[PDB]
Amino acid sequence: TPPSLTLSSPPPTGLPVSPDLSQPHSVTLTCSAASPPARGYQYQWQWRRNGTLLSNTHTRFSITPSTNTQSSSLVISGLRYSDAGDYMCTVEYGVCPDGVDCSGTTPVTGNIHLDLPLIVEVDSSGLVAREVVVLTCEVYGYPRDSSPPMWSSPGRFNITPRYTGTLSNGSVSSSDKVALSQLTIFNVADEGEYTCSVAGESASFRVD
Ligand SMILES: *[C@@H]1O[C@H](CO)[C@@H](O)[C@H](O)[C@H]1NC(C)=O
Repeated sequence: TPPSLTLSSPPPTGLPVSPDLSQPHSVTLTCSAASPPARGYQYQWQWRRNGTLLSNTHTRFSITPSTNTQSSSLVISGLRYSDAGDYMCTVEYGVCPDGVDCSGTTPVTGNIHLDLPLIVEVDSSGLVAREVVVLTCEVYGYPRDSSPPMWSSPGRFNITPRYTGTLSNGSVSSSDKVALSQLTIFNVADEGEYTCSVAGESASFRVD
């Protein structure tokens, strides 16, 4: 007798989510049932990560239903790269009127895929007198490991480490980028692509 229950989001193929990289310390994941509960009914939600039920007793995870229970949001705080990947949201009937049988209704689970990128940028001073170009390798997002930046350029100068500490236990705002390294060119023949590589990611600047 009870109304049907399915998810509008995520769909069967899952939902990708990525954070606001200007405010990277937390992200909100939301799932929604396709229809609101009828009068006298409520939905109940469960969230899982790594096979494991999440609840509000967890420090970095906070779950909140909508007023009508049609949706549920998980806020992950203290975000770091290792939080990336799949999260599962499951909806079921939580309350049903007496004399309605909800026990035949199967819970519905969706998958959210949380993408936590690491972006590299190579910025230039321009040619300046301190004779010289200074390139700075900067990152933002979610550093994966402690791998130092590696500079490259086909063929081929001072490399000064800038920030050398660990960033993989947290995140870096796109409007508070971290400088990892600087390539100084002392002194036409130096024109061309210079690349900074930080683990799997890279960016270039063409010095002309
Ligand atoms: C989930 O599993 C991965 C792989 O073992 C791990 O890096 C991560 O810390 C685990 N915990 C969370 C909350 O993502």
